[PDB]
Amino acid sequence: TLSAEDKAAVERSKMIDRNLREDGEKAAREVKLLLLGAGESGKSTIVKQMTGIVETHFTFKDLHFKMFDVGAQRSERKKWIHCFEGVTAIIFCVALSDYDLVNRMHESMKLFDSICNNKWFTDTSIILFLNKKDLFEEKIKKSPLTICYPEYAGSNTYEEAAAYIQCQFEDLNKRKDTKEIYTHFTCSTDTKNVQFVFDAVTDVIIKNNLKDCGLF
Amino acid sequence: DVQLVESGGGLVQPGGSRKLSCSASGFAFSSFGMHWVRQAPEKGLEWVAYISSGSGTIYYADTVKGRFTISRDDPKNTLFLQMTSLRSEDTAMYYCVRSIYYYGSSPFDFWGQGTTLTVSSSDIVMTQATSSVPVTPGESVSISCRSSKSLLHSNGNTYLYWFLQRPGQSPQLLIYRMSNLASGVPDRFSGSGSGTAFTLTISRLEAEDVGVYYCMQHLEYPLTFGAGTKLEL
Amino acid sequence: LDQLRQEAEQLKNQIRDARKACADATLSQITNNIDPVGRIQMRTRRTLRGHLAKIYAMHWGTDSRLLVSASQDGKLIIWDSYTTNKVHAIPLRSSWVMTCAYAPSGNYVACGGLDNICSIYNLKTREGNVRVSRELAGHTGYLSCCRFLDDNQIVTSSGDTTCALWDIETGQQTTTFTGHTGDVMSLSLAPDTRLFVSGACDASAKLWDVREGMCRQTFTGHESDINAICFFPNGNAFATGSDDATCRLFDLRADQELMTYSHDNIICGITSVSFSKSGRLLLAGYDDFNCNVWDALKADRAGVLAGHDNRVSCLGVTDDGMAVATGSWDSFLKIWN
Amino acid sequence: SIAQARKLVEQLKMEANIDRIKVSKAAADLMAYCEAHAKEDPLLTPVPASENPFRE
Amino acid sequence: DHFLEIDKKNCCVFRDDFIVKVLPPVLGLEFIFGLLGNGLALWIFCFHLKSWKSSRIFLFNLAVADFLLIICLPFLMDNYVRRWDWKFGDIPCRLMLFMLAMNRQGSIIFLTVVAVDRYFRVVHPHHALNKISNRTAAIISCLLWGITIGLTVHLLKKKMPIQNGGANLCSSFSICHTFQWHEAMFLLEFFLPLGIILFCSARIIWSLRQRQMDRHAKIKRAITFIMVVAIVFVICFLPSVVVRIRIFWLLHTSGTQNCEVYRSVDLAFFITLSFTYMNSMLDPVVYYFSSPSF
Ligand SMILES: Cc1cnc(C(=O)O)c[n+]1O
Repeated sequence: TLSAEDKAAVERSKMIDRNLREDGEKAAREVKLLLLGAGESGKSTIVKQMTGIVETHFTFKDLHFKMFDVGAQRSERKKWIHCFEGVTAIIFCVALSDYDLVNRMHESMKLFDSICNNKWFTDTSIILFLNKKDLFEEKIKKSPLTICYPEYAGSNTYEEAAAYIQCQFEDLNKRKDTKEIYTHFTCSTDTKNVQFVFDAVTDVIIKNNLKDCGLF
Repeated sequence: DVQLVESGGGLVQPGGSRKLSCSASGFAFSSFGMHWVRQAPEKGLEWVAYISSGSGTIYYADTVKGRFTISRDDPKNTLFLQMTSLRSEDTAMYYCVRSIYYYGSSPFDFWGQGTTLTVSSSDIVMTQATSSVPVTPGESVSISCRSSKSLLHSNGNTYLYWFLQRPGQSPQLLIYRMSNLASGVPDRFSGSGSGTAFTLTISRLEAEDVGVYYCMQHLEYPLTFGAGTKLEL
Repeated sequence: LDQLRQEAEQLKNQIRDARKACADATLSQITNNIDPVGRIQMRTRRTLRGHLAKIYAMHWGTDSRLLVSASQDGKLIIWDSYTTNKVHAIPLRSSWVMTCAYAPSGNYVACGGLDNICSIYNLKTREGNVRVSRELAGHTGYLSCCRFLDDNQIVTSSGDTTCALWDIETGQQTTTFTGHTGDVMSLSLAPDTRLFVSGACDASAKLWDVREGMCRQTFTGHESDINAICFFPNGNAFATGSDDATCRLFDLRADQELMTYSHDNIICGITSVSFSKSGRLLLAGYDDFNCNVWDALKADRAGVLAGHDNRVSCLGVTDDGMAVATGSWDSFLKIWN
Repeated sequence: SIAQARKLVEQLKMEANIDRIKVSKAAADLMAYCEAHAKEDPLLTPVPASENPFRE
Repeated sequence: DHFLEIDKKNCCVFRDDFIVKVLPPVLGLEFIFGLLGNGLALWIFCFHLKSWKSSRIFLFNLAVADFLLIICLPFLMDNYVRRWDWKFGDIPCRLMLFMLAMNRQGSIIFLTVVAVDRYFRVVHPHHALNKISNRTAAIISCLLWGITIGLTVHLLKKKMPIQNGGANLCSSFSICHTFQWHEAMFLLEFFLPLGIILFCSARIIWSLRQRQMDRHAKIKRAITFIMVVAIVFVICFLPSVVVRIRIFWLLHTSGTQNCEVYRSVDLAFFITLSFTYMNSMLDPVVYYFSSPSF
């Protein structure tokens, strides 16, 4: 019952739909991480080894990673934080080195508490990057952790302090049934951070595939 | 810079198998349907072949099924038609027309330059009645294109086009769907009418309007052309 | 210092006293013998599909046949509503898009998003393709709304607590309106295109004159951020869509609240608000995956537009008032009639 | 500093300057406009399917 | 005696007053629980589960095949109650015999499919097959259905009165010497999918264990579910196969002589044929329900 021009228009629409489907299937085979931190943190170095939003594409072991760094976006996080629902993982970079009031660690755990216990991010996993280890060593030998954590009561060795910090940062997650937190120390050894990110993303993908089939 | 240049012309003996080529530069060739349209040495135009975007729909004229084959090559931006078993009728000049089809589009927008070809040895009839008429600058004129079957589809749009060919140049689109003024056409031209009764009017005449005016239907695809009304003096 | 604050307090109390004095009766009691519109049965006509991510905005063309939609997929498909056909599919640079605008003439489209850049695409070209005609920059926050004044002007509202009026050709920032204390989340254009109201995240709305810079009137009363604003066809009223499960109707010529549309069974926020051709109905989009048709003259529910599996994010009514198109996070647009 | 306070005060007195009208007049005008264009919106009164652009 | 000469084939059948003693009720419950489980699964799939992906299509096809099988079971029961007496003309006997064979094969096939899917979803997490469009799934699904109808249609082109010798018969499995493609099909459809099932399950478990991610309760549950899937497939299918291979051992070693030495096995063989059918009732328990998700 259609005319000639109508048939040609239907042909054009079908071609457009085919192109859209192919583009979508191509764009579904990639990993999308969301990068977050407080203050200077270590975002620059982290994007180093590996005017609003800033993207960064990189390939490792035949896999395409995109890293959305919100960065310079000073606004209400509540209004646009739901745009990133569904990202594969949240990378969270904090520096153990500062801990010098002028309190930054308190702000870091406050941000972690606000991010981890969010309605949208109730499934997405979090990778935690505690960096600036050398500065932490240089600082610990004159000052203890009592200034930041009075409750703290233990030895000033590096290992105990690092373990205590990791336990407190892993203790703020309430829904410890659906979301897991991975912890690293980067140390800027060359292929030590990207490998950790790949392992965490592989575990997350395995869990997602198991959930989709129906046996997880 | 929209350019469509054809090549492959020249004298051919009967029974020859010459092939014509069209090179297009200046637009997204991959998303345009292409029409091959011939014109006799002195008769009117005559549709020959049509190829769609994506090469999913090929249509041929009445006299050329089995002897002509159209094809396109997108990455090289070329469109070639291979002609086999030539007769004395195919002595004509061939053109190269683009046409993009979507809601609100203007098909048959740009025409090529045409290559000559000499070989030395159901459908909707659209009578244009009058063949010639003498006129003077500064006058209003009208041309009628009474058709056979009413060109009023259920969609509410009439499929009819008005073309103008200047003496020696290639025909250019003037009116599409009997109501919409084509891009670049001056305001003076207009068109109106109803089923089986169409009139194209010109408000004030002056130079550069002398030529031949044609009307074409687009309901189904043995696409026909009018005889051609000559405006001179 | 303090004397200025005290003078401001006196100005505020004078304003509120004058507004209270000008109040004599409520619209609800005025329209007490105005018959109900009855049940409004709505059935889906078309189910335009093809998106692969959450749909964030849409706009109807002037002819009320063509519409444009945006999703986090990264596309700007243009649909012909009558035949469910696609006319164009513009691929975007940054996929974080939360705004669309269709020019009244129909030649251009506009798209904002999280990249702080408002792209303006030209649809009618001799090359048979859509190319980025212009890329307006200058906002320091994410763009929330953009609307076409003419073919050579645009009005944008972003998260930097300011609104802008841009001249497309020069790409400049011809006017800048400021005065809000929070993110501006929606914007509506008056029928005469001389005034426009913007709703901010500080639980307030403001009326700006396009030619001038200051805001003539400020409307308050909401208890949370306003996520949607829509004018009234008469041009002397508008409606808000704040997050505290309440849509309120404000009048220009009295600076006063007129009515609120709330139900004890509704607790979710409002994302979109749009009037009808005449103004009897008011369609609102909630997070309950439903849409409510409030009788705008007496504040009673008149129907439910369920059928979506996720939050309703964009809502539009055709210029001729023949159909209502709702686009949700389910990557689906539906055309009710 | 102090320019913000003076700007706020100036905006407040612009907002105070404008005169208002009675609420009853605005309500009556809105009702009259709403009832005047009653038989013009297919949204409210279900139009017959013969001239409904959307059929299926 | 008990000899028979159907289709020019020296043969032997038995009329034992024991099949009627047990075959009927077992099929009965197999029928009542098969009906309830498969109806519940189809209801959930067609009316509640809206989002459809590749993995759900194979489960739906398995459910529909199981449905098909149980529906026919009742007629068989009757056939039994009348000890070897089929009175539903011929067409129904052929149709039924085919319906039952294809159904069984169809299950085994779609079941093996499911295992492979899981393997490519936990051993090669980033592979492409782990994300195929619902379209592709249908096209594979159909092809499979087709392959099944293909190897099994042969029964259709065969009148099935059989005619017992003294009453009517109806069996697709008759103790005998002219090997029929049939038993090769019956053996292969168990032996090959068994190997694929075992390999996939072992690799899934090993890969989950090696990555040290097998510490969450959900992963351990999933491991138990895989193990129970494999054990159910083994237990509900092995006895028929081993009895068949025992019969074929008897055959051509003992040849075709007095069927008395085949006296006590044949009925037992048809008992183990009952062991197939509860696969149908264990699919909607082990699978959809049993999902940590529905
Ligand atoms: C007698 C009988 C019983 N069941 C089947 C079956 O194929 O399931 C076949 N035959 O022949």
